[PDB]
Amino acid sequence: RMKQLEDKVEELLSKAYHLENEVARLKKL
Amino acid sequence: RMKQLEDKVEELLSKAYHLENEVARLKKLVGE
Amino acid sequence: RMKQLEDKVEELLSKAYHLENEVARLKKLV
Repeated sequence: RMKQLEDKVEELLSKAYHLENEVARLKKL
Repeated sequence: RMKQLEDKVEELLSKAYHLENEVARLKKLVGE
Repeated sequence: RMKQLEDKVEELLSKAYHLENEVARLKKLV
């Protein structure tokens, strides 16, 4: 469970950074 | 595009909430 | 819509960073 948790948290962070830049690119439009 | 990103942020927020519940549970377990 | 979306994304990133810190603390405890 600890291994899965660390993996899911790191994936969530990378998805959050991706969405933040996608939102910034939309704000440009 | 706007609805796509609104949908994504609600999906990620839900995953974030459930991970916080899991963290809470494991913190309890390792401290008892 | 944009400002509510931005607000949610910031919320999300603050939660992901909080979870990252909590996972590191638990990993040291374990």
